[PDB]
Amino acid sequence: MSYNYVVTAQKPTAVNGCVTGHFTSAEDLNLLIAKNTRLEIYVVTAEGLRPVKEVGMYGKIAVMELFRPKGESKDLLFILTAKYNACILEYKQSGESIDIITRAHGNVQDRIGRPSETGIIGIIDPECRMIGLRLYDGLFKVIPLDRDNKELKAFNIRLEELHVIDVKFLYGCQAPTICFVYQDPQGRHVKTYEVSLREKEFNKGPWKQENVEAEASMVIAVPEPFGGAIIIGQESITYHNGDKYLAIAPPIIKQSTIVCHNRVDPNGSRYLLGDMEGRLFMLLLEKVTLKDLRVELLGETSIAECLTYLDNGVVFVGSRLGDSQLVKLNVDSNEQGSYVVAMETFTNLGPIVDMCVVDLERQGQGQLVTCSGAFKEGSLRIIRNGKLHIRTVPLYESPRKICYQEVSQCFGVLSSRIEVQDTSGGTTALRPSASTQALSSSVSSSKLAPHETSFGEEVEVHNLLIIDQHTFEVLHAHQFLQNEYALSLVSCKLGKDPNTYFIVGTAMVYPEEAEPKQGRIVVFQYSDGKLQTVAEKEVKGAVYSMVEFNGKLLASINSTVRLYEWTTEKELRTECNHYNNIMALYLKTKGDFILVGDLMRSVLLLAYKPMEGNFEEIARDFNPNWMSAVEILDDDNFLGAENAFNLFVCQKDSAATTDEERQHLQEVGLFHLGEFVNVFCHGSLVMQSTPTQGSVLFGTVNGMIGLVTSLSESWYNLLLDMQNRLNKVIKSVGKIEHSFWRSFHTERKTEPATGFIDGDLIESFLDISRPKMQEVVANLQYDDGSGMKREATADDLIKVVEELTRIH
Amino acid sequence: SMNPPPPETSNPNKPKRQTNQLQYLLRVVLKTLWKHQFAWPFQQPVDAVKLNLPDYYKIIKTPMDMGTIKKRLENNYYWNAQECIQDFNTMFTNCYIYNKPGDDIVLMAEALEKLFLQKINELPTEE
Amino acid sequence: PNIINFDTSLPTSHTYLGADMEEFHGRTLHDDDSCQVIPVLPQVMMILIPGQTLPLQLFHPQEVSMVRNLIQKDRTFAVLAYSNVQEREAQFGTTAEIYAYREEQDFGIEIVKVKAIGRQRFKVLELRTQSDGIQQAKVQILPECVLPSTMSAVQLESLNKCQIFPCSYKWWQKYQKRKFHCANLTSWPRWLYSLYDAETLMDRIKKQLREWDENLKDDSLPSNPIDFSYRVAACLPIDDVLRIQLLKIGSAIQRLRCELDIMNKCTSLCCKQCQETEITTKNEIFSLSLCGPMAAYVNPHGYVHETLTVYKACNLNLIGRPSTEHSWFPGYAWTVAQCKICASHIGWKFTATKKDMSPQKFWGLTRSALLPTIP
Ligand SMILES: Cc1sc2c(c1C)C(c1ccc(Cl)cc1)=N[C@@H](CC(=O)NCCCCCCCCNC(=O)COc1cccc3c1C(=O)N([C@H]1CCC(=O)NC1=O)C3=O)c1nnc(C)n1-2
Ligand SMILES: [Zn+2]
Repeated sequence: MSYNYVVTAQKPTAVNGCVTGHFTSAEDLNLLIAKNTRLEIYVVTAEGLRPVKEVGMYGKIAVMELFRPKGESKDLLFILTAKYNACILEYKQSGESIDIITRAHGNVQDRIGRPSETGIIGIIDPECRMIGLRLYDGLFKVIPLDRDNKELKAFNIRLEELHVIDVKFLYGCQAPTICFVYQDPQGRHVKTYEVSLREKEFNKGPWKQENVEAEASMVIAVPEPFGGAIIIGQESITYHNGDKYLAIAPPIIKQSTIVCHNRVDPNGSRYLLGDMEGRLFMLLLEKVTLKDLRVELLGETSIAECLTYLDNGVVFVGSRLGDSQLVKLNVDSNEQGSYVVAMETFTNLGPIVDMCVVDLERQGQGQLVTCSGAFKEGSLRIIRNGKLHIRTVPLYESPRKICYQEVSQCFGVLSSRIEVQDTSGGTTALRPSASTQALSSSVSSSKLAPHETSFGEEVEVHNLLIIDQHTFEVLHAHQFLQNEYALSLVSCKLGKDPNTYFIVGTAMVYPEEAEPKQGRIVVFQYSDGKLQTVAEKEVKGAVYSMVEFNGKLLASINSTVRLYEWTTEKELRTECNHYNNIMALYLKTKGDFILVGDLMRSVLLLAYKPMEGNFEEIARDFNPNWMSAVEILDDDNFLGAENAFNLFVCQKDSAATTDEERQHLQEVGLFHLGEFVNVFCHGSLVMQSTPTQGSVLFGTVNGMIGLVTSLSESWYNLLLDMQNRLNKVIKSVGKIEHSFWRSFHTERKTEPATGFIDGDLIESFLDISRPKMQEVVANLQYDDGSGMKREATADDLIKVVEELTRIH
Repeated sequence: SMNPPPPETSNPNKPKRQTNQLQYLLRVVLKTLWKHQFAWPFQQPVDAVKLNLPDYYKIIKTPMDMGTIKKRLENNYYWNAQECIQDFNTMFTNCYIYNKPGDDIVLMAEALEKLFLQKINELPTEE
Repeated sequence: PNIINFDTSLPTSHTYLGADMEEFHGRTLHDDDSCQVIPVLPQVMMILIPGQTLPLQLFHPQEVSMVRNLIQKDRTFAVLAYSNVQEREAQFGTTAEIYAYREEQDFGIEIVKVKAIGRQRFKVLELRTQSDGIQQAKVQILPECVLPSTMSAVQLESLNKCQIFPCSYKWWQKYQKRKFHCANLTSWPRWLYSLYDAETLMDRIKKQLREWDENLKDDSLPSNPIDFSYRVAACLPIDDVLRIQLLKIGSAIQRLRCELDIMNKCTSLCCKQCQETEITTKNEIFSLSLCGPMAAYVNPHGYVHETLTVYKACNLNLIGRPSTEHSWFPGYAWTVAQCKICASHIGWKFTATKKDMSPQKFWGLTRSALLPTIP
């Protein structure tokens, strides 16, 4: 009943994992990168990287490790998905054809078990004796790496330590040995076990348990001749190996928390470390046994999600908060004291927290301006089709919202920067960002806090940036009040006022107040290069959302939805209120229809009654699940994104049959996207007799961008059957069922995808050979548009899929 | 309409005495039924005004309750045990008459009457 | 206010129900979403909450036979949450498992006294009254929706090693800053996700409850959010419609949020019949029993009252003399209390018999007669 079509306009750019090995050939140095639902395989060259194979999988890559069992010429690739699809793959090339064959595959999901807090952990024993999976608390899954286990059968071993932080397979052990950091009421400890395949059980470890740092988080398996394990916390780097115990506490690592590591030298002499602030350190092990540990600050890179050393001092830095990097490590530091020189920068749009569509250059040619990244990696991204040209405007602070004002030829962007407590009294920024380097800046004037400050703790400073549309210079940066958080942003005209204003909703956030009880609605006018505050209104709560509503202002304040009218005296006058059973986080509009949304998937549809001056509840639905973004497709369809990377679509029945049933929103569409949608907005990037109606672009966390549109019943049926016939013929990497991948999957329920057409699967029809096309179209006759049953050939569907691709 | 006066409990012209059966009926029977769980509706005359039962004293021509019987025993109103036994039975019979079989209060009255009868079989001979 | 030397274990025991009952240690739990055919007790009119102790006294022969049949079987009956009490309409309900029973002889009639406890919520699929007059209910077990951490879908893998944690406001600031860091990847800040975190809501409820019961949360209050939310709901003095709306909630997060919103808004307790006569305030609430300030007790006639213990009460008339017969709180004598304006029964005034007891007097107000009110 939904009849919807969702397609990917930009593949995920964020990097969540990267490894190096010998996957394509025993002589080649291969770099493997994971981008959620993408796997990229390059060959490391003296120049840089040479792309050899990019594939897509029907899952979210959570574990990616290379290993070579004795008896194989080159490395094999182990991959686990978010839905617990495990697979072992091998690279195969003959001439020009490149195929990623599946050596083994299987679902490793248990019938019962609580998914743990540290998430999925996957390790491989050095001698390729087993694969250890850590998915549920108190259970260690073991997949023995025999030549007969093509189904990847596994067995569980009970864990007395229920809260495991990290675990690694140790080197140089007669039996496969795991070393892990756990926490109990006594504190955090490190402990070793041996995995017995004969008994399928645990045996006492090589060295006894030790009490470690309270924030010991990372475990590194040091290879031979060293052996042992390195434990990294927030203040100390320790090393354990039987009788060997060596701890250091370098203060240079106390500033930020180290979150990733990578081995440089094959023997474990040097390691790379990356903290949350993007700093890159070098951990050096001094020699048969270890002599000492040393930490040297190499420099600053992008906020690294993963690191990998290539060769000749070239390091790849995979980032999810910003652009990924290829950097060079020199022996001698430069004039500023950094050993790091950037060689190449790869664009990453993630995370996209907000976006808008503007006809910047040519009229009718839509372009997408997005707020991307966070902290020093934050930026604006301008995307237009040519595949996609992208311009980057670095902000060095965290952008949150954005809107376009045509009459002023500029954008309004909400942003936030981190500062630390001054030595005397006040705050100080860590780096110069967009808010501190504007051509003109101002702060709000108070018109409305015990236990002040602390010792150098972080505080957020929120600003409204007026940014030129042609040059993207920060024309103005208005700072908000102390302890004021900016939530909503709107550019519109109101009432009989011809001036266009920037309207911002805020909230007074204090640590003692769990829920804000104080907020502002501020109305600025930008003109002549300076921002002036036109209006200020105080509200008793947080302004979570604002929407221009037929020349009026619709604003959500906590659990209330209020309508303001713009008076002749240029003030905000309340017209009506609606007090809801939920706090209105999401507000969308269409005509007189208002869509109110809660974080736990509580949906409400109201209507504004003009002749009465009040709101009226039209419908509602209360199915609890973590939401993320909502949108109105048409008068009767409401699209949303929720928990576990899923999309859904609800319907109403205006006429209907029973007043008790007219108030219910029927769940008519479900789909598993694999991305965490952060923003919906109507618009398209194609130049403006089409099988699709409407166009809603959505931006996600991993940088992926998608498009959703509506279909007719005949088109939806034809495309669903096309999907079935294409799944019957297309070979999947890892042999994962497309229906299983697209199934609405939370750990509480799994249903098949309904009312949604996977646009990518239908577009893959043009990339298969003509015989497979004739296979798919064979014995079709599912066309019920004329009234009977029209036959279909390969060329008809080729043209259909070409017209469907021409929408993005 | 309004409630009638309660039954009389003392008469100075009436002779008083302490027979063994009546002192047993006071110290044992009425004490056993009075502390019982279901006793409270019978511890005082039916307040037909507060209970909104305008037909109660039109149907019940001989009202009786355990409070009246207690006061009659304490004031040595009874000359013999049969008087007090008949008062108890009049109370129970009135309760059965005005109400309907199976009503909660009918079951409570049946319980109290069963306890009364099993206590009354142990009536001692006079001194 | 004052201090107390009462021993709060005696109220929970329901000692007024006779000698030591035959107690059961077994437990029967039905699988989620499964359908069961459960008998319904006729005279039960309470909206039972899981975990709430329910005492009953049954002397109708039909009720006694049904209770015997239940004792010989799985010891579970259905308590319908009536939306319309007069026409016996029920869409939701809660199962109750008998854990103690006692048939009393040397009594005028055969009477059975029972202590049960609510177990699982359920939806009423079908109600059919048998030829015996007793009715059975085809019933669907409603599951407990436990949702994962709101940051589980947005968690960075590199930060997975920091999601396990080793002046309370500073500790909670650090907790919020560390657990909800990845919130910067979404359209919402950290303090918003704190409003849907089970532990934060539980701590705020723990403060608002420390107001009433002086028992430390180290043992008396559960750690599981579902058990905690049900324990809180069982002792919240609200009207039947609010209680049904709270019973319809499946997610413990929404339940805790609704309970906190009630505790923050609701301040006065007025007469339900008057709607305009203040009886007490949230500040005079105090717990005389382990189960909290409010608990279900049974009178000598099978009627069930959810009594809430408060230190002071206003606008009440006292009817009759104090009595210790069938006292729910041993050592205290009760006195009927009516509203000063409409004369409706609000509860009882309990007064101590020994001059050494503390408190010397308090008020037990029945929930069915109260109405929450916000100024
Ligand atoms: C005075 C009389 S005379 C008399 C009747 C009465 C009430 C009846 C009748 C009907 C039903 C029952 Cl059950 C009993 C009696 N019926 C009429 C005919 C008639 O009009 N019937 C209509 C239905 C009336 C229902 C009215 C039902 C009663 C209403 N109150 C309660 O039940 C609750 O209050 C009580 C009562 C007693 C003891 C306690 C409580 C209580 O709250 N607590 C608490 C205190 C605190 C604590 O710590 N512990 C506790 O336990 C008690 O201890 C008729 N016929 N013949 C006769 C004779 N009667
Ligand atoms: Zn009243």
